[PDB]
Amino acid sequence: SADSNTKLCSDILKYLYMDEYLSEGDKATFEKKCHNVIGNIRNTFSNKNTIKEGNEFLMSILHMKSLYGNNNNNESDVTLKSLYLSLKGSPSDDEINKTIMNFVKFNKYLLDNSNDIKKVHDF
Repeated sequence: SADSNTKLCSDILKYLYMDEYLSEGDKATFEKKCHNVIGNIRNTFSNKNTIKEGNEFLMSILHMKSLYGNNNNNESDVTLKSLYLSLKGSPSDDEINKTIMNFVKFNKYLLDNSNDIKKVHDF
């Protein structure tokens, strides 16, 4: 598990792609702390009542990619579905596909300063 703990913290930073924004010491402060957290998060993400903790954390990985991560494209074999199935390893493919599409539309929902102002609601 601790080996898999070292897998994810590399896999998260490979997904974040924040390489110009973090320091070399920041990655050192990163790998120590996410080694502590994820071992708890894998426990809570299993019991399906307590899934809101992992639902925010997997959202928080995606949201840091949009703001600080370089969205210049650079396949790379690491997506949300790499990260989600690693935690969910601790459902059919469609439901996994839907929850990530739920996560993608929520990140677009958070960044609608230009969108929502021009929008006029007429349902």
